[PDB]
Amino acid sequence: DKWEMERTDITMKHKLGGGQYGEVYVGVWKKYSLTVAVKTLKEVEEFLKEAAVMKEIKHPNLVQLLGVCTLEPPFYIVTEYMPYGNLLDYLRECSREEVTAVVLLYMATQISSAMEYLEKKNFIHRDLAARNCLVGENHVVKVADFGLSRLMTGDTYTAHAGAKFPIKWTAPESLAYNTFSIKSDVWAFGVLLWEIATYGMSPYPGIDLSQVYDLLEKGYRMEQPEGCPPKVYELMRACWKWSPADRPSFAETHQAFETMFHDS
Ligand SMILES: Cc1nc(Nc2ncc(C(=O)Nc3c(C)cccc3Cl)s2)cc(N2CCN(CCO)CC2)n1
Ligand SMILES: [Zn+2]
Repeated sequence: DKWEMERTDITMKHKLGGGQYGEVYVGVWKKYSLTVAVKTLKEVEEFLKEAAVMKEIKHPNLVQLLGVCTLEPPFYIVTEYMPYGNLLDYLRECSREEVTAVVLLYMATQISSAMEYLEKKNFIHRDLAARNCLVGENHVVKVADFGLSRLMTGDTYTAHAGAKFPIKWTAPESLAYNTFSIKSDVWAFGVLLWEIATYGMSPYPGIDLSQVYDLLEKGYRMEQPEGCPPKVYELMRACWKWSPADRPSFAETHQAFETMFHDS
């Protein structure tokens, strides 16, 4: 676009995460001594859809695009580099004396502020999870993995038939009828919050995948994690209302966390 770069501006240092689809590297942009992350693929417009969505989004809590290389293979997307990796591994491995309750709360305020931004732009993410969040210094958390993100035309996006999703993060109307909406991102946010409050447990632990929809339909929701405040649990419960209209908006979610945050 106007976001092209010459391949030779960047030195690929080491690999961070390979794919069945494609791989991820850390590199240096010589011309500024800046560390960047570089995503790539081989044997286009899918990989590119992610590029196109990140062009349009500019919020301090969404991993920022720095450029692209998309006239010749290998094709590159380049972004700022998050030094402490994905949020899930960060939670599982941190010092709990260093990440307190108040840090966990801060992390959630950041995420709700990125989604507040994206809801107003009418983008859906479609893969909210703690594995798809990235961490930086000072406990900056940034939302990432935008490869299923889409600008919606109205209020619902329907994915193709035959399309399979991570069950424990996906809203029931999405599992039943394949319908995504901002409200289905709300649900996954809920599930993300519980991953945070538990320092990185797996959702529905010890429940067969095959039973989740049904359990849900008959009323079951995950329980309050140990140490999690009532109001944060009630918020996380509102995210899981069976009816998408009944769930909160990301404005409201953001409002509730900023408020809790300032009151500590
Ligand atoms: C897998 C991984 N990513 C890291 N940082 C990233 N920054 C930006 C990344 C990225 O994916 N951006 C991006 C997005 C969001 C969309 C399209 C295209 C692109 Cl390019 S990935 C750090 C890291 N860690 C290795 C383990 N170490 C543990 C010690 O704490 C520390 C570092 N591992
Ligand atoms: Zn707000």
